[PDB]
Amino acid sequence: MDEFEMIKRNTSEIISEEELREVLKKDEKSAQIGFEPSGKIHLGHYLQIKKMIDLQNAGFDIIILLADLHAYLNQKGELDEIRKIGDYNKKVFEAMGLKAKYVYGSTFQLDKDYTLNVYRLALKTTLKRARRSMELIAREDENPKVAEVIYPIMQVNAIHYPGVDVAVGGMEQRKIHMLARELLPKKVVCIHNPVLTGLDGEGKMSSSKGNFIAVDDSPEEIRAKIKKAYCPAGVVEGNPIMEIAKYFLEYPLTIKRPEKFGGDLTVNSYEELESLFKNKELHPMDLKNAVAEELIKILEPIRKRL
Amino acid sequence: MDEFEMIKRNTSEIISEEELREVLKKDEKSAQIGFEPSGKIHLGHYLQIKKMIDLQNAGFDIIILLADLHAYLNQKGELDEIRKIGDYNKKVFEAMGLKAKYVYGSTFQLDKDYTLNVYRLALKTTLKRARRSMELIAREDENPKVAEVIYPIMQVNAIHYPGVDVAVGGMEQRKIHMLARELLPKKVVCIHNPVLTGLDGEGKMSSSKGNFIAVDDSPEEIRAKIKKAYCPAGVVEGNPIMEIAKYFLEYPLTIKRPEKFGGDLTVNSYEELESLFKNKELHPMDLKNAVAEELIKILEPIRKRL
Ligand SMILES: [K+]
Repeated sequence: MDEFEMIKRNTSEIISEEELREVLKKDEKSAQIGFEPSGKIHLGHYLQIKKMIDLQNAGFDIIILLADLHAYLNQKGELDEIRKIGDYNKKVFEAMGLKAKYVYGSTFQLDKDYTLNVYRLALKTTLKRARRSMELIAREDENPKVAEVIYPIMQVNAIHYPGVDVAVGGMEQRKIHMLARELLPKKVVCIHNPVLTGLDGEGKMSSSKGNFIAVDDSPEEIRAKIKKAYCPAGVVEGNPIMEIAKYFLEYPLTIKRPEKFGGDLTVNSYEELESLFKNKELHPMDLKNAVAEELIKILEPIRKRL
Repeated sequence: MDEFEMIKRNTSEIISEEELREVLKKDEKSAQIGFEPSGKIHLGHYLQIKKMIDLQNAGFDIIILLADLHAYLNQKGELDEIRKIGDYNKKVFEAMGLKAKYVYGSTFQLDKDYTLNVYRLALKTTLKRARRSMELIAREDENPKVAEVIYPIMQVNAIHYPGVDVAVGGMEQRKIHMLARELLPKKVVCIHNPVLTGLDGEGKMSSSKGNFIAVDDSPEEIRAKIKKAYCPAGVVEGNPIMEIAKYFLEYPLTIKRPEKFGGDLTVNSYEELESLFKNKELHPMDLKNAVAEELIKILEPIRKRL
């Protein structure tokens, strides 16, 4: 209960909890998040779309900004082709239960007045504050190009443009997001989501790699990908399987196993589960077994309506 | 005649003379130079609106580009405001005897397509290669802004846009130009010009703060300005007066002179005068005089034509 808490839940931070308190009181409020069209939609996207839904059920008008432009320039399909990848992402998000408005930056991000403000913003954005923004995202070409410093003021003006009250994004975007706070006349509330550690235990669950779990993958694809997944003893920090637990599973969870090698349990909460894994009583295999079967029932409704 | 040698005249360099030649062969050849609307139009502009004329006389269809947008951005005027300023310059350049095509950057540099290529280009411009470009133009900025490194590519696509065969301009522009040459399908021929020094020897005569002889200056003002001008005997390098001698006076000119101070002289080459001034024969005073009077005769045609 408490719209505040529901939005707050599982977030990594809310730039000004105070400002959100106020936004909520408004009878008309908007929140926007951006997604570049992805071939496969993984738990990483789902984690966030899930958060968008939160704001959805709280009076917020959701806007899912589709970054097809970046794909255009960055040598990838043609816009028409991208539209097709992106309109699939819509079918998925709708599957997740996201009643939002979808836009393609490729319809406003080049228009006259937009470019103008962008340039305008460029006058008040230090080469440094900009670079450090993009620092969180990717590592930084051998020899960096001008486009890299432009990206952040592009994303900035994309928050300004709609005039929304809230911006959602993973923690990679806090720098850019903070630039927006300091540069736009309208300070926007930012809700950042934790990043999701890939299966092999490296970076994010980027589909630009192969350590992800698609919201559509078959019950087999899941069981497989999980049994391989990185998941040490006692260690919870960095543990992919443990995140999947903290952010997607419903409780009270009841994990099984022969009273010979353990004993069936019932972790009414996650902290509860975490503490076990820390105390060692819950072997990595039992966890995977539990998460797998569970994760499967959860992502089930989505695969279905697809 | 050899128009190549005509144009070659008073040019700090012609990036690819051979290419220039290949150009002169064509029937349809065009070139453009760029100017930011200015209140006072001093000899600075003159040195080049002249060269521009040489190329129009070789056949090159002239194109002037009043970068009213840059001017806008730098919190100067308000487009339509600036507009009238540039349109005044248009008149001054016309009162200088230049047939040409006049265009405002604000009318294209903000178009989807144009902006689109700026970004494509942004992926091809290293952060430094971009910075080292502006450095020759206007020093550096304590806390550089993305605007700085965006301008160069903003100028590159400015050569591309019309598809000019040659890009005229000052030497501060050399490094910007190379870029346009290294990043565009064709390799425009760049005829860079000397950079006229201010009457105090501190730099370029800048309409933007001080030292300069504005074309419409009255004989009397010209005399008062040329007199105060830094011009040390024997010193030719740096001396603005001498530059004015070199780039504007027709030879042979008869430097009027006190019978008892050496007596009237008649130089048939700038080299004589140089030789003279260097050897301390032509004292600065007699020099400043022969020059001021001579300028007043050349500018009058333009001055009164207004
Ligand atoms: K509360």
